[PDB]
Amino acid sequence: CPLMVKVLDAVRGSPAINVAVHVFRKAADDTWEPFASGKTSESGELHGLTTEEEFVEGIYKVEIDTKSYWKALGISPFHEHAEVVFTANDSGPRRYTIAALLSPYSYSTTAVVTNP
Amino acid sequence: CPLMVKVLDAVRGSPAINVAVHVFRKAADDTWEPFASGKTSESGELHGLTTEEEFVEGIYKVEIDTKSYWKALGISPFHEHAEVVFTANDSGPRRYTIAALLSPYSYSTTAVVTN
Amino acid sequence: CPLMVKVLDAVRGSPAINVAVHVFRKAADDTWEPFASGKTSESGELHGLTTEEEFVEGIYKVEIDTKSYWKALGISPFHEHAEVVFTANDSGPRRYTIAALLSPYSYSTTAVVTNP
Amino acid sequence: CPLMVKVLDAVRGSPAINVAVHVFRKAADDTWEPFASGKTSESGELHGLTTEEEFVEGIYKVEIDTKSYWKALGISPFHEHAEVVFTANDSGPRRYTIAALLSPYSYSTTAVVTN
Ligand SMILES: O=c1cc(-c2ccc(O)cc2)oc2cc(O)cc(O)c12
Ligand SMILES: O=c1cc(-c2ccc(O)cc2)oc2cc(O)cc(O)c12
Repeated sequence: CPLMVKVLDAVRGSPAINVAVHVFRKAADDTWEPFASGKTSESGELHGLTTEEEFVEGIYKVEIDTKSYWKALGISPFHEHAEVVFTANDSGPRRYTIAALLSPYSYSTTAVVTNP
Repeated sequence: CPLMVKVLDAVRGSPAINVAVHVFRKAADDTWEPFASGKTSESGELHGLTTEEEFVEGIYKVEIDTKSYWKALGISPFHEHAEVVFTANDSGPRRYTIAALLSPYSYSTTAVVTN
Repeated sequence: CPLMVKVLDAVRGSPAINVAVHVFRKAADDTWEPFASGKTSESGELHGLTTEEEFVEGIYKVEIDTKSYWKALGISPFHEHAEVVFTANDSGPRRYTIAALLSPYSYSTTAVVTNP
Repeated sequence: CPLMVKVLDAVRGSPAINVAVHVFRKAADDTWEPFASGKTSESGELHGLTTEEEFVEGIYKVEIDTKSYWKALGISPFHEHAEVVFTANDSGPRRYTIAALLSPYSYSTTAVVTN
């Protein structure tokens, strides 16, 4: 699959499990349209969001619901969510891994982009 | 200075200078409305965005134009920008520093909330 | 395997390939003794460093040769290496993933620690 | 101030205060020898470690006692410490800030090298 999301908890040193993830694609009229969504699994990974056919060129937004994650663990975090916005498939189809590393007052995001 | 933004460059090991920063506040119709903006100085810092009277509780977005920065350096970037979204709450501490550390395919952001 | 190392390049958005990794274990006399070593593969991962039998409790050091990596890419980086030092297996055997995310003047390291 | 260390806490969103920091210089027999040390202030900063005359080219280690910090907060940490090792070179810029951002199972360190 062309798009995968992986989330890690920097406080517990574990995958961040059951984290909600919403993906949007920028429409011709410049609005964000719902593209796909899901929950991270026991391994902190979210697979199967889309397909090579559906994941065309465009600007995508991946919004990770970090706030609900921390609140379920009893922590009141700083951020409302982590939001990753990028142009995809601009030089042909690629595989994208979006990784986020979460702490209550900080997060980091990296993309690993490989060929098919 | 209730809100300061600081940007660092992980490739060159330097302040990220002349980086455009826009700040928005969530309006009651769920739309982002522009609030403040500027460009980081030679020290990679952006001071004077707002004041204590203006910076009321609310949900705020800080959008950092990382793509233009990397473009000025001739390095292909992954992200369109870095967007930091948070609720400002009064009972907590009085000053917010939003720090971001930039790489072409990665960024990290941290809030340092004091006083 | 109980210990795995994963290295990512934050400039190219790719796994960091052929990165040298040296693992040491603190001896009774407080010196660092050579424990294991290897190179990251095409996926930026290094598997097979040790075994459940050999990976006993102790203080371990994982030294990642980031400087040779950047220099081979034409970059003169800040750090000599990235060095991760931790107590392992103190409450029984665990699986450790040591991940490092590399930029020329910055790096981050995280541990994902799971049960067998 | 040729060398400054700054430490931030990613769990609390605050300067990491009272954190012990030791600095070593590689000696010709490959051994680390103590050079300077201190504890971070209320702003999470450690100033005055060395001087321009003393801080000659060499290989240096900055060891940050992150484990004691997390222990004082009652949070189980993964690392024994954070160890930042670098070559100081004169032709480059004149001032080094070693910044570290701490979480219990993760840290990041960046060098900001200016003037
Ligand atoms: O030099 C600084 C570095 C950082 C920083 C920014 C991002 C990181 O991942 C780690 C540290 O934050 C800061 C926050 C401040 O309020 C002031 C700083 O100098 C810094
Ligand atoms: O792609 C990955 C990226 C990371 C990672 C490493 C460092 C960061 O600051 C953020 C994410 O950890 C990982 C850990 C794994 O076990 C597997 C991964 O693919 C990743």
